Amino acid sequence: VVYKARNKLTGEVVALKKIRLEGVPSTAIREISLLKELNHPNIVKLLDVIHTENKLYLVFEFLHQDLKKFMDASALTGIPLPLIKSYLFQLLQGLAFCHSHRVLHRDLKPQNLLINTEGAIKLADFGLARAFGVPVRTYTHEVVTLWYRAPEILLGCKYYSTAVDIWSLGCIFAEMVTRRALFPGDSEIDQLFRIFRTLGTPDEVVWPGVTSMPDYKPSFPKWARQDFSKVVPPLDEDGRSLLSQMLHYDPNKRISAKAALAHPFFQDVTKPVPHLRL
Amino acid sequence: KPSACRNLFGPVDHEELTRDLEKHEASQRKWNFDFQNHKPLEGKYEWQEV
Amino acid sequence: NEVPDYHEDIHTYLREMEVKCKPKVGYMKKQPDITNSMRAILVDWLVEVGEEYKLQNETLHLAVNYIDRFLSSMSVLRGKLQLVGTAAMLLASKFEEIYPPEVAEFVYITDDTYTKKQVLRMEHLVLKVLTFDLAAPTVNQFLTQYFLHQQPANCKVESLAMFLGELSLIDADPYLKYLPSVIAGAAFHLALYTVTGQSWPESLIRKTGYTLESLKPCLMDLHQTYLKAPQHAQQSIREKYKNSKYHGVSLLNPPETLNL
Repeated sequence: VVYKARNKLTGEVVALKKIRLEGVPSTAIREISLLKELNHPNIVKLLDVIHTENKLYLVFEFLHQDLKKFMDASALTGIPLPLIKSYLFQLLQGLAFCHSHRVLHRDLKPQNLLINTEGAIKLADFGLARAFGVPVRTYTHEVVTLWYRAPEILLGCKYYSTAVDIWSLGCIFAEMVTRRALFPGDSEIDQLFRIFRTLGTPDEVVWPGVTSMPDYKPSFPKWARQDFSKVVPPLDEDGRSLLSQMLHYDPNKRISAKAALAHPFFQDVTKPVPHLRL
Repeated sequence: KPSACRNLFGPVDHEELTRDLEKHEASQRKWNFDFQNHKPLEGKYEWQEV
Repeated sequence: NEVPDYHEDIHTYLREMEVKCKPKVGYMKKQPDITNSMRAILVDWLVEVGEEYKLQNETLHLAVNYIDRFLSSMSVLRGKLQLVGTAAMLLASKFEEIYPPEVAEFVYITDDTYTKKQVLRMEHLVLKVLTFDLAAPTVNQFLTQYFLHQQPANCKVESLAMFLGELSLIDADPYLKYLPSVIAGAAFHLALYTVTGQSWPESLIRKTGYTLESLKPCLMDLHQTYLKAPQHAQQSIREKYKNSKYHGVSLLNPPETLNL
């Protein structure tokens, strides 16, 4: 982002992104072609694309800042539950739309979620996204920023799909409640062990097939599963229920975004403005 | 050497081909911004930089 | 690899988009120089390129979609047709592949007909003409969904259906007349029938709304294409599907008649 501008006649604000030109980067190819198909109130809107001989311009709707900066600004102040609930509800709507349109985001992290002064939150940065097929093929391995990376990716699964984004969203949910990353690993194996120490080391009962995964090792320490009331202490019964379903080990049992929209946690959801000035 | 390595419809005039491709304002009017030069233009969009 | 929660949404969406991403049926009549026969030569070469660089079948299908849409809008002299095809394969690779080949490899595989800069300029031009709308539905995307309706899974049927779907890419007349979902339907039924004697399942009538009656025109064409395949001027797909990887399905005898 190198330029922004408010429209006089409307008051609407836009942002200008630039890409200098192996030709057009595959990340740009995917980001642009997929964003053109993803018009939703909780997905950052691509307004226009301008090609020049050595530069590619993208015009986006403008949003004030990202969730990471917001949480850091609120590092010592609780983010009110209604706002956490509203943000999660909106993120699930944006993600369900992506999945229903055969797009995996594959880099959901607070830095890639943009917020405004009206209480909206939107998915951004689709540079790492991909259009998937049904059923899925093997795609790029080791995707997703480490702290938000699902265990099936860490264990080298031949196949992954929509569940990987739900895992990341579960991590972000927890992080909004504490302002601290749920699984802050220092390496792939440390990441895996942080997950295991929290959710228990998975076995064939909890996750059929897990012991046959390419990067599973029988030497893995066997940690016991702890209660979610200890994982995210301030979270209420409904919140813990939802979080536990987003962090299910087995990707086939992990809750979908559209199913999550009907969870009792959202029974009293509203759309409050942020508790801090942006 | 591999069988896939082949020309289909003969040699081309590179100068002419490059010319025809080098050939390839309406957006500049829409956004009041000069993209080729990376410069804002006076207009209904007020281009505050970063 | 299944995504049961979104299968129906995605199918419905692809059915919407295949109408929007469809090339113009009669475009070849508006081209001053190139013809369906030249297009066939081009697509057959792209099959070989895909084999040489071990690219996905989906990548090939996407490239053909990009080419047909490009030629629906832009006139191209025969000497530039391979450049169009090369840029389309480059773009489809960037979109679809984990490891897209470098531009230098695409230049090389044309036997150095064009330069790197020319290929990159053509990439730019294709993107402009297609207005960056690259996420097109393909026959392949419908086939893989239809395969989930097998009772039970048969890898020979799947390979033969893919083979038949690929054959359709070669011949703009008649296949530009049909939507990818329809070609996929005809290919699946014809493959299923050839190998097992079974027909288009009721579960796919429920999913797609297509019946053997609605698939009939495309099926009649595809059956003829299948029957005449060993005599076709373009043979790269047949050669590709002799591979044990595809269970040698191109060697199977087509049924003399269908049972519609």
